[PDB]
Amino acid sequence: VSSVPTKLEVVAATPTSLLISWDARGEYVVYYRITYGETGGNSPVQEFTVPGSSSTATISGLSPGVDYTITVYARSYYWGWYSPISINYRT
Amino acid sequence: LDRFSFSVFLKEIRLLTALALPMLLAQVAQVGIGFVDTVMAGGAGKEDLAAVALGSSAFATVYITFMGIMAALNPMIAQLYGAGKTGEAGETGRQGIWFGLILGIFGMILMWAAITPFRNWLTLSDYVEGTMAQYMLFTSLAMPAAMVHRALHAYASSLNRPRLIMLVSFAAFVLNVPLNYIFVYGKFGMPALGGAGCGVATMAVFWFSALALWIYIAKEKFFRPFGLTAKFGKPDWAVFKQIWKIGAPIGLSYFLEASAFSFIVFLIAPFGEDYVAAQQVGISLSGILYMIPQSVGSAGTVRIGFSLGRREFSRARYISGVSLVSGWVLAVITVLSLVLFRSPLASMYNDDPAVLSIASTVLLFAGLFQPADFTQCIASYALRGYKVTKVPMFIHAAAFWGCGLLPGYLLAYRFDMGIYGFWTALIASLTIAAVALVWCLEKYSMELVKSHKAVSSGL
Ligand SMILES: [Cs+]
Repeated sequence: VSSVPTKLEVVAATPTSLLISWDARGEYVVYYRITYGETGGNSPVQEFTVPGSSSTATISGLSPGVDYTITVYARSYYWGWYSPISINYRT
Repeated sequence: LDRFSFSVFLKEIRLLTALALPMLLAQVAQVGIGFVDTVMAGGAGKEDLAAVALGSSAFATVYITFMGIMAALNPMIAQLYGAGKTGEAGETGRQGIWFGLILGIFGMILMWAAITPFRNWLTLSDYVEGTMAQYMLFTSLAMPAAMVHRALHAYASSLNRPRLIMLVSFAAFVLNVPLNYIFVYGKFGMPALGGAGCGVATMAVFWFSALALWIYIAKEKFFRPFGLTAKFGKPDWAVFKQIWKIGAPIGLSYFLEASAFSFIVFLIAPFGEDYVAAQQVGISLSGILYMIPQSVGSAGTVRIGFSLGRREFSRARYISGVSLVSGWVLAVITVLSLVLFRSPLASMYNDDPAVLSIASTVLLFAGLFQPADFTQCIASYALRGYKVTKVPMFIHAAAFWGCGLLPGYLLAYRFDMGIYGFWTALIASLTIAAVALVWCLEKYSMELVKSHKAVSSGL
């Protein structure tokens, strides 16, 4: 019964790849999943995944300048998910 | 091509409450050291051929020029105050305090090579020489620039809520002044060498405010990782090689006002002798309370670099205005009492004796350059001072001197009372920074869009 990993920031890319520098005030039980898609609808979503207060992470940003959208995922108390949050700003 | 300096004004919301008032007590402790200074200019007057500064404002050559490098960390350590470890901000705060003694032993070794003013090509106050008890201020005071670099590395780790240097560098001066005269001639004391020994005495208190550092791993959690300050990790270990190009660009750009020392001191001795050398009871009143000015931003230059790690992207660079313009309030509302007032009968015969019977063709640049620069490098103390951007900020300055080459031979070739007339394209050299820079402070607080890549969050 709650809301998201509730900060948003991507400072720079390495405009192949990209940094994703977001909230993590401790964890909870602790866990993060992080979506991995464009906003294209095609090129399936994939998955990165992290631990501690570690959504403060970074991508394999394979493909070029194209619009990319990606979310991260609380995990806590119930081995399930305590809410997600995304922005979408690319290369 | 009307404004390629984009969305100018806006550095405003309700910022009336940007309170970097303890970033002025970063330079009210700097009146505190700027001011032993003369109490041995006029302390070594006991000795009359103690004109003694004869090195001391041509030693503060490889002080303030290596200084730049060192006061070039203020980012490094403010910026990682939105990280966590003052001890990897301090493994730097050491690796530099290595520097702050490594370059400090060049301060201390290049000073050696120094001492051959036994040389000539033009007029007095730049060649002559029979009696030099300067010989030794050149060393009893040029041996310090080692312990004097760590003793600036010091406030380059005042960047995070203390001005416990205003604490020490005030009890510093006062311990020096007593001690200053002990050598000029003194007590039990080594009581002899005085024309030099004001300087052995001053440099005495460097070494003492070098451990006004040591004495402040004291009131809270550490900044002491002075384990072996060594380096190697590649061909040459950075966090060191890193300070490098926050270094070269700083000093070599403190090497504007370093030729503004072979400009302002190469226009007194054409046939212009008299009140053209009293263009310095003037321009040392630039220095004087240009410092507390200027250096609000070389004190502010924290609350900007500090607040880039503390991930507030232009919640700093649009306080890089609200402090740009706040002593800029007094940048102009006391360029008022600058072109206004003069050396009256409050000026007896102190820092460079010449008070009763000369001209005011001296307050004629107390406006020229005065507020149209005041701030225009308190820009850089938030450019550099914020970012990388001294890289060629450097070449900020390759103009404010090369733009001011010909407003050199532009008093000597003049239309009127052109005393302030080589302060021509050197007050116009010197407000093509009202552009060049605060040009990159809106390429630049417009990189804290590009950088701030998500605009806010949820609840
Ligand atoms: Cs200056």
